[PDB]
Order: sequence, then C-alpha cells, then structure tokens
Amino acid sequence: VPVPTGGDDPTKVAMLGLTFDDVLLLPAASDVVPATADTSSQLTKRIRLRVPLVSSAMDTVTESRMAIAMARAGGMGVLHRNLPVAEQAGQVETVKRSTEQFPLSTKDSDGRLLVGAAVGVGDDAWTRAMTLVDAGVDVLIVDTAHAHNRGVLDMVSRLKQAVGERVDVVGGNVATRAAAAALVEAGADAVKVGVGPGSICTTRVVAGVGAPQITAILEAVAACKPYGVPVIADGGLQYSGDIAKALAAGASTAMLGSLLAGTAESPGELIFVNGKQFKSYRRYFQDDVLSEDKLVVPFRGPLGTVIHQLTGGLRAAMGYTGSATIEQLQQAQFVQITAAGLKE
Amino acid sequence: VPVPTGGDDPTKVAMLGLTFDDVLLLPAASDVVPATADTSSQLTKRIRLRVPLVSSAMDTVTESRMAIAMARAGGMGVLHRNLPVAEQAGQVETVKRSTEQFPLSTKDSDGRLLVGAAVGVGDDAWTRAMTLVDAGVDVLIVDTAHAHNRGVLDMVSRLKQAVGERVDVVGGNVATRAAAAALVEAGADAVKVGVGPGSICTTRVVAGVGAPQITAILEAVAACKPYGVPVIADGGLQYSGDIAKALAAGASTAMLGSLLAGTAESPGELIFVNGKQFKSYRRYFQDDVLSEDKLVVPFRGPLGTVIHQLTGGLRAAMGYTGSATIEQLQQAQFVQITAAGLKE
Amino acid sequence: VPVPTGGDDPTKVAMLGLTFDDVLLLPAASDVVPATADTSSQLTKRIRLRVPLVSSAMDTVTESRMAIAMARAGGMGVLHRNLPVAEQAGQVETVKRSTEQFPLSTKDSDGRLLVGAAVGVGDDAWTRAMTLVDAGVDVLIVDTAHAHNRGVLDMVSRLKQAVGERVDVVGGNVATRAAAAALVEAGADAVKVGVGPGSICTTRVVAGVGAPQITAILEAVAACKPYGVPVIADGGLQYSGDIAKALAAGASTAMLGSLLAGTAESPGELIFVNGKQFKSYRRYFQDDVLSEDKLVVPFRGPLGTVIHQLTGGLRAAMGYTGSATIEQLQQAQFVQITAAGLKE
Amino acid sequence: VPVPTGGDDPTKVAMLGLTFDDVLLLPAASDVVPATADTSSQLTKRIRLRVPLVSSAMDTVTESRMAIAMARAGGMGVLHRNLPVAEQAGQVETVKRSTEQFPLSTKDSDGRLLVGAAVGVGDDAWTRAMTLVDAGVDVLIVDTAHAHNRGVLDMVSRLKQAVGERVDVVGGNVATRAAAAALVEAGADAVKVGVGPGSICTTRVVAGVGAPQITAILEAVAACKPYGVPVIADGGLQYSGDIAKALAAGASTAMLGSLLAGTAESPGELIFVNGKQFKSYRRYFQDDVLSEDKLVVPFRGPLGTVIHQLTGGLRAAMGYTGSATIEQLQQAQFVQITAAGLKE
Amino acid sequence: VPVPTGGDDPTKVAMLGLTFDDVLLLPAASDVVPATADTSSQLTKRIRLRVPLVSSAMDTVTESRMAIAMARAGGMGVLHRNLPVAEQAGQVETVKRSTEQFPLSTKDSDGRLLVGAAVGVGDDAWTRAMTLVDAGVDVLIVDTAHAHNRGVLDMVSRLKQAVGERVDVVGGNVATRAAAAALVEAGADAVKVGVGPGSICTTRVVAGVGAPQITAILEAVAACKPYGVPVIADGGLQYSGDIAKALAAGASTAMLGSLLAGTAESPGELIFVNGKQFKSYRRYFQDDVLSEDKLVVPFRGPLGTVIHQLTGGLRAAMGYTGSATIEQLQQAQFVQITAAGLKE
Repeated sequence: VPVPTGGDDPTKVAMLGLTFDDVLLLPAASDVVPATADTSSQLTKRIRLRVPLVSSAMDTVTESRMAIAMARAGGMGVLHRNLPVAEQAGQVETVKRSTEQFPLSTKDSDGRLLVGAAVGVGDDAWTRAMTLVDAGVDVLIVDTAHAHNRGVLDMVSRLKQAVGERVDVVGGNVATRAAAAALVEAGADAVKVGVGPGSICTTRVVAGVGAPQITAILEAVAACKPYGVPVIADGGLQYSGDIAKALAAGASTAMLGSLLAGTAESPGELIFVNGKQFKSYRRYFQDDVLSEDKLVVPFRGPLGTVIHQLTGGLRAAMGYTGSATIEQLQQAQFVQITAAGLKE
Repeated sequence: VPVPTGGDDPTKVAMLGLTFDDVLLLPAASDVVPATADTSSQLTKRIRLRVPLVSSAMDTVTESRMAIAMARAGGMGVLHRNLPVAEQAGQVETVKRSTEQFPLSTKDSDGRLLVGAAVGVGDDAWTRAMTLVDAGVDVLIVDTAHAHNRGVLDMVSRLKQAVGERVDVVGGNVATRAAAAALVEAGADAVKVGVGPGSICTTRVVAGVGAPQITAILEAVAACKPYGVPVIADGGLQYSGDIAKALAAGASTAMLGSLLAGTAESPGELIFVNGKQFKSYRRYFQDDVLSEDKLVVPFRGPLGTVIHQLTGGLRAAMGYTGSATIEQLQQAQFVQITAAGLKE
Repeated sequence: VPVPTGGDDPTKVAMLGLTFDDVLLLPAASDVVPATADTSSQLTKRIRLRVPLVSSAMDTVTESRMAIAMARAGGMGVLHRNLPVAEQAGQVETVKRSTEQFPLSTKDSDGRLLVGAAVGVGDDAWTRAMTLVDAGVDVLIVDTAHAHNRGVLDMVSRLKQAVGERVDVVGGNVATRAAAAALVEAGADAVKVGVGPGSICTTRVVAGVGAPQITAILEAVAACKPYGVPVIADGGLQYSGDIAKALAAGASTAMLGSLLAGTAESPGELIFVNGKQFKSYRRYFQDDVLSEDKLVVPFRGPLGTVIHQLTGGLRAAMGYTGSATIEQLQQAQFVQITAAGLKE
Repeated sequence: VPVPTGGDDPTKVAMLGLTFDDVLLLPAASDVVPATADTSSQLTKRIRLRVPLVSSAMDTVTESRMAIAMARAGGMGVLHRNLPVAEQAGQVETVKRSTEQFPLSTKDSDGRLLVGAAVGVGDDAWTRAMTLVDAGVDVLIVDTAHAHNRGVLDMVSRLKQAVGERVDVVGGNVATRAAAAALVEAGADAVKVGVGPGSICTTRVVAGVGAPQITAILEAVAACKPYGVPVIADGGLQYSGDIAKALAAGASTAMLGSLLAGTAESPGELIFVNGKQFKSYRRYFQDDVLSEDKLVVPFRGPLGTVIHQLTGGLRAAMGYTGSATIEQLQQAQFVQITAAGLKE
Repeated sequence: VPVPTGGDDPTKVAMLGLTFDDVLLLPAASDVVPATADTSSQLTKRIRLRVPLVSSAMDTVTESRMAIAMARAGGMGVLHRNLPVAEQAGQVETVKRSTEQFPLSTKDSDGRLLVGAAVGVGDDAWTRAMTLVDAGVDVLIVDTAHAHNRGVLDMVSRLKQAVGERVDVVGGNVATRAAAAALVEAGADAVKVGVGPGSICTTRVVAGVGAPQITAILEAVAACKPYGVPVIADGGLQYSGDIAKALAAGASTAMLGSLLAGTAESPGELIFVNGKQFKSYRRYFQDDVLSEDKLVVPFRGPLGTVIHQLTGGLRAAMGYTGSATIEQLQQAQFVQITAAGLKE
C-alpha cells in the first residue's frame, strides 16, 4: 500500500519528467529525402509559416531588424515588450513597411511581412495591445512566466473578442495539460509551452519549480490537439536535434531564444573586446512577477547560418523518421535512453 | 520469485529514496503573487513562525547573536549544547533579555524573542534541560544522531511529563515512518527529520547509513500529519528551491545548517587570510556515540541577505504552484526528473 | 489513464534503450578455458569467420591493406566506396590476388582472401555493384545511414535476384525490429545494426535520432534469428568487453570502426607532428542524404595487438560465462547495472 | 508481450545489479551503543573470529607478518600462493610458532595463532595443500577467479574428505545463487563472494563480465544461509561503510584487499622516493586462468589504524541499525538511492 | 668607437634603471631593536609625520574616511580631485572637523588632523586650489602624470606665491634629476617621484615611457637633498620591504596606492559577490592629458593591519641596518642581486 518513493499518496510524485536528452527519435519507414521534405507548420490556427521557427520576445533577440530577417527566412519574429509602447508600435510599422532574394518570405494578405508583438497583463498592456493592432501587427502574444492565471486567460479572451477577427492571439508559457486546456478554452489561437525547461535554469535552482520540456509538450499537445490549437515549444533547446524532438513530441513551432541572442540581426551594437566580439546595448516594462529576472552577449554570427543549421537538422530528422510534413513528424515515436547513453 | 535486485526477501531493499534533486515542483493554476504569499508555518503544535526557517543547533552556526538575528528575521534559533550548562543558560538569558526595525519577529506571550536549546540524553542532559527551562527557553530539542532509541524516547517522555506545559519538546533526527511514530507516541511536539541526508556525508561514508531527505520527509509526515505534529527538515539543503521542495514534501519548517555557518551573525572572530575572510574559534560535551564527530570556515556575508534570498525563492515557488499558504504548498505535486535533468 | 512520462499514447515512448555500459555479463557454471574457447561465428548465412571482427567500410579505416590484414587475422574487411568505381574494383582485385604465418585466414572456395565492398543506392551504385561482383567481391554491403527505405530495400532485392548466387548481400544500418524484418523480407543475407549508437554522436545531436545499441541488437535479433539471418553490430564499441556484450545480445559479428582508424594497416601516410604521430590523407561520392557527413587521426600501433587484445577479452568472457561457442555466448544472461556502477 | 529493454526473452536481462553506492542502511530501533556491540562473526562453520575481517590472499597484502598481525587483531590472514610451496609452509610455521598486548588474538585449541593458506587447482595444488596441512595450517582456501567450475568443486570435495576433520575448506569467488549452492553442496565450510565487483575493474572493461557486489551477496546468502555456510564478501570495498553494507547484506566476514596492500605489515621493503614512500619487492605460481592478471604500491601506514577505522565504522553502523551482534546486523534493511544522491 | 648598445651617442641610453627587486639592504653594525626605532620622517620641509606613509590621491583609495584613518595612523591622506570643487572642499572640512586611541596622529598648530588635496593645472584648477586653501587644507599636491612641464611649474610657482606661507605645495610626478631640479627651482616644498614605476603599468605598455623607481628616487634625491626638499616615492610598491628600500634609496615618505584600494577605510560600498567581497561606487574632471585613464576591487581588510605590517617590516629593516632614525636609514647601502636571486 505505501508508496515506494515515500508516503501514502501515489499522486504526490505525479509523473516522471523526460527532457530532450532523455529521448531519441526512433528511425521509421522512410520515403522522404531531406531536400524535398515540407517543413511548413501552423504557427496559429490561421497562420502557416514556411519555416517552423519563431524568434522569441526577448530584448536580446527580436527587434524590427530581427523580425524582418526572420520573416524573410520563412518564420516570424515576436517583438519584445521591454520598450515603450510607441517604440514597439514603430518597430511594428518598420517591419510592415519594409523577389528572388527572399522566396520564403511570410507575408500577410497585403504582401507585407508578418510580425508578432508581445503584451503583458493589465490596462497598460491593453493600451499597448490596441496600439500594436493599430500599428498593423498580425500576432499578439500574451506572454508571461506562468500563464495558468486568471488574469492571463482574461486578457486572452478580451483580445480574442475585441481584435480576434483581424489578429491571432497566443497564450503564454504552460507546462501541464490543465493549463493548456484553460488557454484553449479562453480562446487562444496558439499555446506557448515551457516553464523552467533548462536543467540549471534560475527557476529550478531558486524556486524549485520546473517541468521537463518533452513531458510538458506531450501533456499540452494532449490538451490542445483535439481543438486544433497549435503548440509552440519555448525553451530548453540546445541543438538542432532538440527542435526535431520538440516538433515530434507534438509541438507545431519552436521558439528560439538564447540561440539567437548574439546574432548579427539580434539587437545591440557589435563591439570588439580582448580579441573577441560581443554585443552592447548603450524595470518599468519588466512587469512579469514570476519572470526569471525577478528571481536573481557573445557574438554568434549571421542569422542565416543558424537557421540553415537548424533547418538541416530538422530535415535530417524528417528523413530518418520518414516524415514528409511536420504533421507526419508529430507522429514519430521516441526511445528513452539511460544515463550511460549521456556520458561523453 | 526472486527479487529483481537479489535474494528472496522483497523488504530487504525497503524503498527507493528521493533526494531534493530528484524532484521539481509542477506549476498549477495560480492566483497568488509572490509578494502577497503567506510564508507563516508551524514550528511546533503551539508555536508558529512567520518565516519557516530555523538555525541548526551547531557550535559553528548558532549562538546568542545568531539566535537573536534568526528570531528577528521571522524564524528561530536553537542554541547548541557543546558547552557547559552555565554557558548555555547564560546564552538563553542573553537571547531572552535582548518596532519598525523587526516586524516579523517571533515572540512569546511576554513579547521576548523565541529561542530554543539542544539537550542530550542522561543525567547531565537532564540537569541541563531543567536549568534551560528555568532560564526561560521555549523549545527543547532532544537532539541525537539517531532518535529511534529507548533512551531518547524516554527522555522525550520525561521532558513532556515534567516541562511539557512550559516548553515544547522536539524529538531528534529520525528517517523512517516507524521512528517518527515512536517519537509521536513519546509525546513529541515536533519531529526533526534527517539522518545522513547529504550525498557524500560522513555518516554515509564511514557507517554506510543514511536516508534520502525527500523520502524521509514523506515517511515522517505520513507518521505525523494524522496527529498534527510538525516536521522539521534538517540537512541536505543546497539552494532556496530545496526549502520549497522540503516544504511541499510535507515538512512545516526547514532547519538551516551549513548555509549559515559562515555568516556574520554566526559565532567566531572574522579574520583575514590570503586575500579571503574566514572565521576562527580561538570533547567532554560531544557525548553522542553516533555523532558525526565520533566517526572522524569561509565568510558568507550578512544573514539578512541569505534569508531574503531564501524567502524570495520560496515565495516564487508559492506563486508558481498557486499556494497561498504553506499548508497549501504541502499539497503541491512533484515531478520526478531523470539524471539528464541534473546535467549542468 | 495518462502515461507516466506524458500524454495519453503508451507507444509514444516505445521502449527503454540499453547501451553497452548498461549491462554486464553474469558468471555461470563453466568448464571452458579462454584458450580453448572457439570464437568462430557466422558473418552471413554462408560465410563463417574464425574471429568475429569486421573492419568498417570507412575511408579512414579500410583499404586493400586493412582488408588483407583483417582477412589474415581471422576476420574480414569491407572496402569503402568513397572513390571511383575503377579504384574500388582495383582494390578488390588487389585484395583477391594477395601457411604457418596466417592459420586463421578467412578464405573462399578458391583459397583467396575473403573481402567485402560497400555500395549505395542508384544507377551509379548499380554499376558499381556489378563491377565489384565482376572483380570477385564476396560480400556486398548495401550500406546507408537509414536502411528502412524503399530504395534500399529494392536495391537489396535487385542484388539478391541478380548476384545472390555469387555474392552475399548485407542490408545496411537498421535500429528496430520492423526495419530488420523488412530487410529480411527483402532477402538480405545479413543485417547491419546501429543508427546513432554513440552517446553524443553527430546523428543524435544534429538530428535527435538514434537508438541504444544493446536494445537495437536485441530487437534486430528478435527479427532475424527465426530466419537464421546473422546480425552485424556496427558502432558504439569502446572496449573489448563491448564486443562480448554485443555478441551475447545476439549479434554474430562486430564491425570495428573508430577502434581501427589510427592503426598502421589503415590507409594514410604516417607523419610526425609535435612529438606525436598522426595519419594524413593528401563530395561527389558521399551521396547518402542522411549520412553523418551531410549533418556537419592519431596513430594507434599495429592492428595485430588490437585484434589480440579484443580476442583475449572475448575469450575471457566466454570462459566466465561457460560458453564454448559464440552461439552459446548468445544465450548468456545480462545483469543491468545502475549509474553507480559506471563511476570511475 | 515484447520486453521493454529489447527482444522477447524477459530473462535475458536477468536482474538489476545493485552495488554499495546504490544502497544505504536504514536506521532501525536501537538499544545498542557502539562500544559494547559484539562484532564477532563466523569465518567458517567452526571458526569464529573476534573481528569479522580477513586479509586477502594477495602477494601485496598477506604474508607471515601480516597474518600474525591480523590474527592478533582478532581477525585472520590468508597467505597468498604466489610463492614456493616450501616458503608458504614456512610462513605457516612462522605464524603458528610466533597477554594484555593482544587480548583479541584468535588462537587454535593449542593457543597458537590461526592462519589461512590459499591453494589453486591441480596436483601441484594438492601437494601444496597437503604440505600446508602438514605445516599446521587451519584454513584452506581453494581460491580462483571463477569458482563455478567442476575442478574447483572437485578440489573442495577432495579436501573436505581428506583433511576436513582437522581444517576448514573455503570455496573461491562466486557471484550467483547457483554457484554458492554448488559450493555448499561440494562441502565448503565458507563461500567467498565477488566476481568483478569494482566499477572499472579489469574484468568489467576487458571481459564485459561482472556482478554488482550487493546483489551477489544477497543471492549467495540466499543459497548458503539454510545450510549454515558463512559468506565472505571479497572486493568492491572502498570505505568502512561498505563493510557494514556487505555484512548487513548477509555476509559473515569481509576480505580486505587493496585497503591493506600498502600497510606496514603488508610485505615489501619501505622505500622513499620523491618526497613520499612506497613499497618495493626486490608467473609459475600464477596459474589462475581467469585471473585479473591474465587479462592485462603507495605506503598506507600501520595496520592498526586501518583496522580501527573499519571496526569503528562497523560499530557505528551497528548502533544505527540497532544490531547487538553481526547476526542481527544481517537482518538490517536497505534503502536504494538515485543518481542524484551520488553527486559530490 | 661605437657604443656597445648601438649607435655613436653614449647618452642615448642615459643610465641603467634599478627597480625595488634589484636591490637588498645589507646588514650593518647595529645596536637598534625594532621596537625603539624612530620612524618619524619629513613629508614636506615643514611637516613631519610619525609613520612615513601617505595615501595616494585616487578616487578608489583616499576619501574623507581614508584620510582621517591615515592621519590617525601616524601618516596623512591626500584627497582625490575627480569630483566637483565644492565636494572636495566638503571632504576637506569633514576631515578637519573629525586621546589614547591614536597616539601617532599628525596634527597642525590648532590640533586638527592634517590632510592634503590634489589639484591639476588650469583656471578651474586655480579656483579649486583657492577653495581648498579656504577650506583649511594643509598640503596642496599639484599632481600630474608628467610634472616636467611649463604649466605645472608655473602652477607650482603661483601657488607658492599666493598660498606658500600657509600650505605646502608638493610638485607632482617626476622621474629625472632635471625635472626634480625644475620643481625645486619652482619652489616645491616636496617632490613626488615616479612615472610609469610599475613593471607592466599602462604608461610603459601604451606609451613606452617609464623609469625604474630606485634609480628615479636616487636621481630626484640627488637633485633635492642639497636643498632640503623631501622626496615622496609614489608607485611600484609590492611588499613592506619595498618601503624600506625606497626610504634607504633616499625617499623620505612613501605614498600608498593600490595597497590601500580594497581596504575597509577606502571609499566604496562593500558588496558580496560569488562568495567573496568587492567594492562598488554607486571624465569631466579627468582633465590630465597624460593620465593613465587617457591611455586606455577586492576587499583587503582593515587599514590598521596593513599599516602595522608595513611598519613592522620597516622597523625590522631599521634594526638590521643599524638605523635609529629614517635619516640614518637613508644612508644605508644596497647590494644588487642578479636574476637568480628572484627565482621562487
């Protein structure tokens, strides 16, 4: 009767959490070559990206330059909200205003580049969202550290009722089936997934709170797939294999954070120090209560090489799993590996 | 028929022991912000602390200054016993004798700072305990390396019969359900949990004896919660998130040991050597036969910063789990992580 | 109802994969000494080797010299295909053209040294295979990074129909029971097993695809043993005991890759740099789309010492397990070890 | 139906092997103080040692000096057999010929120190054994790397029939229940347990053969306890906690190897090199076919300190587990720990 | 005819420069114990200290607290000039306003603590100097990276005219006999010596300019001693013996810079980072063209320990050389040591 791990409640330790390093993609029957594989995926219920990648809403990752360069690559960028409302609307306008050079460009019905913008929760967040919709934005991301909150669901529902006909609303980070179901019910066109996905992330060390990303994606997909809501895996990625694992676990799009922090298209002036290069950037807008920043970059080259490497890894995984589309890749199986398979 | 780990007795390997690094706190539906979360918790059945932290009864950790500081920070200190009875009684009196500076101060009916003292087993222990009770102590920790002993149980019963109306008697270190049940039947007002909780501690290396702390807390709480007896988790803490994990496992209070040894309020002279700072302290009282000393410090800044960081991590965990109170956090669920989740 | 690792599909995580370091060979009742143990084993259904070792079809590993040495040591070499068809046919002829020095030599009906050659898929692959068959090759390895493909299966069937009477056709790398079953139904005379078997190999990092080698061997042998088709374990070997583990898991032969790259008989000029020795080698033929090269040596002494050490370890394992033959060793039992057993 | 680790045979991976680091001793009800605990144990069915330790039959560990010093400590030493028959008999005579200084001395019925001698298998081994029995030895150890052999059982039975009335015969190293049962049936008065117990021992790396020591002791005890045959754990020990774990797993005596290799009482001349000290020793007798030596010391101080430390660890473990005797210690339970509990 | 170092001009390489590590003080006939040695020495022609130590005018070294502590230690402080004039005057007033605690205190005619203030060159420097004189400063240091300049000389002359009767005008950094003679002719009451004195200082690396401190002190003293003008050695110090070497080389007082930067009395908030302590300080006034800043801190305990160590080393040197007074030490001899005397 007593639980082998202690106590009498078998649900106290609810589950065993698997991360990216715990699982591998099992090869399956394949008639797919990497070059012809279709990597297109649903970012929202109405928006299909040519590349299933989205740069994150970080002040070190996505601005108007990064958003434009990402849209021309076939993905999309989400403008961070650590800047004034007028400045964010101006960067939205910069992306919107700005043939063979960029064949994969993701464009709206007017031929203008698609762009996303992040919003918090509150009246300031509401006026920011209305300004960004007035500025011609296409996707509104109600992004927070812990989106299983009444305020976040209320904001998502308010946006979906007010500006839902024109733009698509995305709910912030979740890690459980219940949170994803709540976001789906509130009317989110997409659900962003991941709470403390990194092994030694500040959330795990300081708060003792976390959820391994593979299991979180599996639960959120179980919640969201019946209603057709796409799932965007955000965090815990270290190599191009992790993107393939996240998409095969059920997610529709991957959100790139620290992998794009130091690129040329990322914001910041490039400077030279001690034989190497870094980025320099010479709060009020940091209103997320559970954010990592409350609890407590080296130059990385052009965005094109990083995107090419990640897409090549994705295509190789699709070839190994025999997936002609991302939808078929979401049906791939996993094999769990032991600690002996982790040792270098 | 044979056990998969060897032999024919299925109880030879009683259970699988979880430590702090084995588990993470899952996010849940939350309407709680870390700032307004209440961290009040029971130390004993009668005493409540506004901050669930207690300093360990170690010579390097807790003297009158550390006890006073810990009581002023919202917790409590337990004065060590590696010293003559007169000195310990004088330290108790010093703490007892010594409104906008310390709002969270723990107090007794007379408004004086709450304090605790450790006692052993025996005649010298009995006279020490009686003198401490006369001196005005509030908690007597009958502390041993192994409290599942007839002598310790009899001492707990004798102190409960003699001074149970004045002071609260806390039983020493146990690691199983049966030992905690024995201490509860002995009349203890709280149970201190942990026996070789550290990974490579001396008790595990020299004697081969220990118990992982999460499982030990779960078993002790299974023994104590039906009777309302609080559990004090002692040992194994490395980060602020470990406090949240221990509280969620069922412990009501966490005892702070190695984390407080080098702080300013800890006893010892602060000296400067080789560009660093250390503490100096320029046996007849180490009478415990199973004590770690029988089997065989750097400066760490103010106590206030350590307490503030620990409480910030705990409040972040409460905001993540949707726990308005410590009792709600004790009902939070764990996710067990693999080895891959521990990789830096 | 939910899977303990996430979601609702119990087959999403298909199985737990064991690598070589996960298992050890249990001792058993033995009357066999290592010296008189017989290490003869089937390479294919028709070809038997006196030493169950084969050199990998890699440019850095196997050319005419390495093939000749491997055949003289009791095993066989497989000539790589990263070169024009004329060069590979000439190397096959060189091996074929070239009694107390080499008693264990593997031979054909005419007494010449047995040799193998790798072929791809396609028209150039077909003409390469036909020219190699004319040149006198004995084994054609239809080698790909992913043999669970219609093209590879059709190539195997075509080669079996065309040159099945003269040469033996070995299907390339598979990692599951279903792929091995498909290759067996395609008519393959042996199945090569392993897809990203290394812990941190490029296939696992860039593509997220792989399979632990012990489990992959077990599944492939479950597919092949009822039909008598031998399994060649390829990749993941680090020690001589790994050969014994792979053989006991059901593989009949182990292919030697990275262990043979730096040896004297391996191709390349032996040069001296910085007080050490290395090998030098002063693409149109790397046509495999899923090859490791698309996703992105030190000197090691004579081959004879490496082979002698490997065979000594294997013979010691056979003496420990009471295995007079390789077929008996394939029935040996494993003990699974924890992480603590891997600690240096 | 298919096995989750691969294949269709559920007994292919027979068991999960636990080592010393995998388990800890759970504290139990205790009325035992370390100083009064009885550490006496059965070395054989007729020989009870005052200290449950036996120095190993290694050329770097036990000679006449080490055997005498061990017998005076309350244990016993086993003379190694890597020396001439006449020399081993002479060292037996040296031990036999050579009040308050050594109260714990283990003596025969004549008051002479007890000593053990190792023998191989064969006619040379038989004449050596007869010489050693003629020399007044008390224990004959038929010691081999893999004692589950017809020759070893035949030698044990021959010795038990010929000289069984005077001396006690011990069977060599086993790791399974079947081997221990075979040794018991053949007539062994004690069974030595352990085959490749070390994590990175040569047997595991080279041969891929091994058995974690805790599970091996459990199985061998399950085989030997009903008939009253003592089990001697040999190998895998690194600290005094491991001796307690081995005895609590069911073994009656521990065999000390590398822990005593560099002591003063160990053979060899003490020399000074480069600011430290080592031992110097300025084959025909190495006839064990499966021995570690076939597959491929720093000074450690006085024996008394090492024996005192190991015995103190044992007594502390007995106090924690509440064992008044070694027989009661053999009833202690284990708790299994995860990888997170191994990290320093 | 040619110079052995190149060319035809023997004055191109003027002289060989000796640093502190090049020389050692030779023992001499002595009847002086360190305790009774007198360390009183001239700072300027009019002001005598009891300990010949002065804190440098750096914004990380000397503010009001450091100046007060230095004056109470028997020396004097020189306030940095990197701040508005009013703030520097306020610091001077704070020092001047602020009996057994500080027996060595340096005082003025009115019994207030002595203090110094740094001034630059120019009109703003003129008004700063006048305001500082009004505030009650005792020494004005006309400090520059290169004092052999007509502007610095004219500033010294103007200050010696206007406020020479009241304050002592100390000329800034020189490194040759000619510059020291120019400062003496300008009317400087003391001469500060050192220009790129450190081995790998920024002045030596970026500009290639410098002068070893022992030789520079010797030349400056050759210029100044015939006129009774004291020399302040400023830079190059690493150990307490360097102070004695500088004094014996002819300097009357040593200026303490980097050695006092991290002390408690130095300006800056003491912060705790990564288990250590550092200092924090949460340009228009850096108007010196040749200053080190134009060419391009850890905690150190109390000031008293550093002063005590330096004075103990100096007293030991005085006892070794037979120097009852600092002026006698200025007559001590040196032995030049080779590179072999520097090897650790």
